[PDB]
Parts: sequence; C-alpha cells; structure tokens
Amino acid sequence: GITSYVRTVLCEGGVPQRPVVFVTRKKLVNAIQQKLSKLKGEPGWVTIHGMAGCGKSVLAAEAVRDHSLLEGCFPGGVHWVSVGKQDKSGLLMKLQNLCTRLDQDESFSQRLPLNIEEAKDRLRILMLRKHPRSLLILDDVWDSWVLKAFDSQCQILLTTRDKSVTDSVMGPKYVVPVESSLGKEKGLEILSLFVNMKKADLPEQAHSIIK
Amino acid sequence: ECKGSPLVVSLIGALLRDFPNRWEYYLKQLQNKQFKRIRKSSSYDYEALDEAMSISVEMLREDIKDYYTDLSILQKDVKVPTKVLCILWDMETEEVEDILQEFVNKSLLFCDRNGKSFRYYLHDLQVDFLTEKNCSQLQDLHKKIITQFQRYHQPHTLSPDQEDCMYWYNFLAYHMASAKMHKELCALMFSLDWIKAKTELVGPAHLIHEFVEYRHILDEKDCAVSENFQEFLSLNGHLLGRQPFPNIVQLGLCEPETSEVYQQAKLQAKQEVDNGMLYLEWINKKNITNLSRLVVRPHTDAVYHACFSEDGQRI
Ligand SMILES: Nc1ncnc2c1ncn2[C@H]1C[C@H](O)[C@@H](COP(=O)(O)OP(=O)(O)OP(=O)(O)O)O1
Ligand SMILES: [Mg+2]
Repeated sequence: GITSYVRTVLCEGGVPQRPVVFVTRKKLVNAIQQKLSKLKGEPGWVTIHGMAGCGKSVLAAEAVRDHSLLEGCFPGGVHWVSVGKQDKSGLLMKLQNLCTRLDQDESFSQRLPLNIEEAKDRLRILMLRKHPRSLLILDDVWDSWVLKAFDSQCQILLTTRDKSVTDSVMGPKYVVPVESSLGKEKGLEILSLFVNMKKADLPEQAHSIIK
Repeated sequence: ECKGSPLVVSLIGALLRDFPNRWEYYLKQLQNKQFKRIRKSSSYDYEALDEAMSISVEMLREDIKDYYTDLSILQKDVKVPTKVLCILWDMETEEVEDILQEFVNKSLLFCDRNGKSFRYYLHDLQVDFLTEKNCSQLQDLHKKIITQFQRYHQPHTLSPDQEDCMYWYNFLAYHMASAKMHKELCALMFSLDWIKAKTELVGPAHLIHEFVEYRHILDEKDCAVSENFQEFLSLNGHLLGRQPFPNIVQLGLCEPETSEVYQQAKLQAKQEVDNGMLYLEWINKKNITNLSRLVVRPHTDAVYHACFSEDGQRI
C-alpha cells in the first residue's frame, strides 16, 4: 500500500514507477530493505548483482517503494541516477546533470564545473548540507573510476552486473545477490496478468514454456 | 615475509578473502620473492607492492638514476661502511655521501648515524624489488665491483685498520660468486694466508659457511679439495682460536692422502726449511689418529652442560 506521500517523494527522486505487470519478491525486497536499513548513518555502499535481466533494477525501485524503511530512516529524499556505460567525457555530463538536479534553489553557482572532482565537491557538499539524509541509487555501472567519481562519502548504492566494480571504494560494503530464478507459482501469476485470465483458465501449453 | 609493510598484509589479506583454501600457496609465493603474483584492487592506488616501488624509482635525475642500480648488489641486511660504495663508484668520499643523503631523503635507503661511520641499508622489500627489477644487470655488475677493488687493495694488501675490510672479508667472498668467475674465486678463497687473516679477526666459522656456498660455485673435483680443507678445519676449531696462533704451516703437515691442502703444505715447509725454523717432520700419520668430524671450544672456562635444539639445527 503506497502512501500518497511516498509517491510525492519518489516523483522528486525520479525513480521509474514499477511496470504495471509486476510480481513482488517479498523475501528479496525484505532482505535488501532490512540490510539497506543497516547503514543507519555514516557512509556506506550496497551492491546488488545478477546475470542479465534478473529483476535487479525493479527490486531497487521496489525496495524504496515502501513507506516504512524510507520514511523513518530517510529524512533525505532519494535520488536515482542512470549511469549506464560511459567514456570519460560522457560520465562528466551526468555529474553536471546531477548537480543541476540536486540544486533546485540555484543558490550555488549557475556555472558548472569542468572538472570531475569539483562536481564531486558539489555533490558531497550538497549531500552534506542541502540533503542531509539522502540516498543515491545507481543503475548499471561498468567500471571502477565511475564509482571513484561518485565516491562522495555519502551513501550511494549501485546495482549492477559486475561485483568487482565496488573495489576501489572505501567504507562498509554489503552485497545482496539476485540469482535469476523466479517461482513457478509466480510466473503463472505473471503470465496471467500478461494475458488477463484466472490462472486455471490458462491453457495447458502455458505450464511448459515457463520451464 | 611481510616485514610489516601493512600494504603487503592488506594485500595478502584481501587476497585471501576470495580463496581461503589456497593458504599455503601464497606462503610459498612470498618464499619465491616475486610480488607480481600478489594483486588486489584496493582503496590504495596500486595493484601491488612492486607497483609502488616503480613509482618511486622514476623521479631521480638521470645522472643519479644509474647509480641506484649499483646499489642493487648490496645484501638484504648489511650496513656497509661508506668506503666500499666509494670504491665501486670510484668517486671521492665527500661527494659520495651527499648523493646517498639525497637517497635517504627519497626514503630509498635508510640512514645509520653510528658515530662518524655511516652504514646505509634497505628493507627486505626494497632489496627484493631490486632483484625483481635489476636481476639481469646484477650478475654483470658483480664482476664490476671486484675489478675496482683490484685497482685498489689486493686481498693480501688488505689491512686490519681500514674500516671497509671486514665487509671485504665477510662479503668479498660473496661478490666473486655472483661474478661466476671460479678461477678468481680460486685466486681468493683458496689462499691459505687469506684464511689466516680471516680466522684472525673473523673466527673459523664464517669460512666454513662460505665453503658450503663455495662447493656449488666451482668444480666437483675441487669439492674434494674443499673436502680436504674442511678436514683440515676439523683440527682447527679446538685450539686454533686461542691466541698463540701456532704456526699452522707447521701444524698443517699432518693431513693424510695428499689432496690440494697437503700439497700446499709440503712445499711451504720446504720453503721454510732452507731458511730455518727447525720444523720437525712426522712419519706416522697414516698409522695414527681416528679423526673426529668436528671440535668446538665455546668457553675458556670449563663446560657444565650442553643440549641439542629440538630441530637439531643448533646446540
Ligand atoms: N515483478 C517483477 N520483478 C522483476 N522483473 C519483472 C517484474 N515484472 C516484470 N519484470 C520484467 C520486466 C523488465 O523488463 C525486467 C526488469 O528489469 P531489471 O530487473 O531492472 O533488469 P536489469 O536492469 O537488472 O537489467 P540490466 O542488468 O541490463 O540493467 O523484468
Ligand atoms: Mg538496470
């Protein structure tokens, strides 16, 4: 049960809304969230990983989707960044864009840094004062210097495919590892939603394809 | 092996986080002495410990840079008297110290302010890096130092007062081995008088230790000569050190067979004899003495007890 307020914080954050055809993974979401709860304060990084298309992002979106962990724990808003895969130049822009996003007031200089580190300063400072209890989520990430760039000393959680990526970084690191499996009961649940029929009404063919 | 470079410990330690089972492997790996095997991504800015040292070496001005390599030859744990560095360099002493002072600042060579004398030396890690990065040269240079010493003091021309000489006893023997020059090695270690002076201030243990190293270096046939000499030493330990270093040349003519040690003695005796010295020949050796393998006098004062190490390595 999403609170109306949760959506309001989430909209500001910019996390994608969950696909209309989804199926909770209560145990997994619960684990990330309880673990996610763990770094109550002081920096910290969380890595989530799986072979391609394991529900890795949706869980990240889903975990924060809940009110309890987020509201009591996280007075700071949540900011989502879609890192992707980047050459050094490309990475630079994302940083400026995060700069513009975070500084809604514009009190900070309209001029944007031409240097990565300066952006790192704007992030750290902004996280430190402007958004004291903020959590940053990342999407993908394929090389370490990238997290080197985002290494603001403020909690950022990166979700990915390589688990090697967060080795440059410093501070407590925890990993929740998503095996690509799912549940036969659940997929039937998912298939039903996809074709809109009582699960039993589903044809004999359906059972086998899920295998 | 770590020698306290916390970078090595974290480097080994993290390395183990992944593979708890391969515990011995890295042990033997560091026993290997190569650091190319150990690598971890880390907060620290380098894949490995070898990685750090390379960064330090580059900065030195080209004129200085060549010199460090010469510095490579020096033992892991020897505080060498400045002079020997002067000799290899062939550069005057007031000057030589200062370049080394610049190194010490580069933190690539630790200082030793013992009295007027200065002994510089390295960390085990620093030494290991050198062989790792300078090994091909080292065999070649090993022959450079010796020739320079030849341009100065001869081993017989060596003296007790000179500061450098003990390094020269203790380790000159060492350099020739790397040199791989066995005939020169014969020119030095064999010399009985060199043994005399060495046993005069060194004692009769270092030579034995050198000999074991010596055996691989030269020839199997000589090895017998070394076997004959070791046999000549067996009689040395018990009374040789005292003081009245009894004219060995006279006490030497006691060995059996002949070998190379006995051959030397008879000729020496013949040389002595015409001049005088009233040496008395001995005619019964083959008929007498069941020789013990070794004798030790640890104390001028009567022994009361002795015990083997449980390992058996020492007593
Ligand atoms: N309830 C659900 N949980 C997880 N995935 C779902 C669900 N319902 C549908 N899906 C499908 C549709 C989406 O395309 C996909 C979710 O994408 P996601 O798990 O974020 O992949 P990903 O982002 O880890 O891939 P990549 O590793 O390429 O980034 O799974
Ligand atoms: Mg993704």
